[PDB]
Amino acid sequence: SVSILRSSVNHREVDEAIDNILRYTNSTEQQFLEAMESTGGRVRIAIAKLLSKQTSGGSGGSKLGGSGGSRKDLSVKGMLYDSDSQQILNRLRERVSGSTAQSA
Repeated sequence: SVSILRSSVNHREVDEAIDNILRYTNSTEQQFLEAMESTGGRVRIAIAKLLSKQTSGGSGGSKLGGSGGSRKDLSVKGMLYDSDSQQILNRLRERVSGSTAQSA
């Protein structure tokens, strides 16, 4: 005997994560698609710009500083993995452009 076939559903989990980004940023998927298009598909920069689109303002920036040290850059060796930004952008653009429908 052998195991049965089992297809994945991870585009719904990415769609749920997109929906939770709309909920977190108090926005629409159209506004999040426009924020992603404006920021080059970086979800962190897109949600940052989509939050900070209107603010209280001020007279200038705050004071910053710290002690000297090394580069803290760590070892060069490692392994590659997917960035997820492109998967979120694909599911967001299909949800906005064509409702994630089977034909358009």
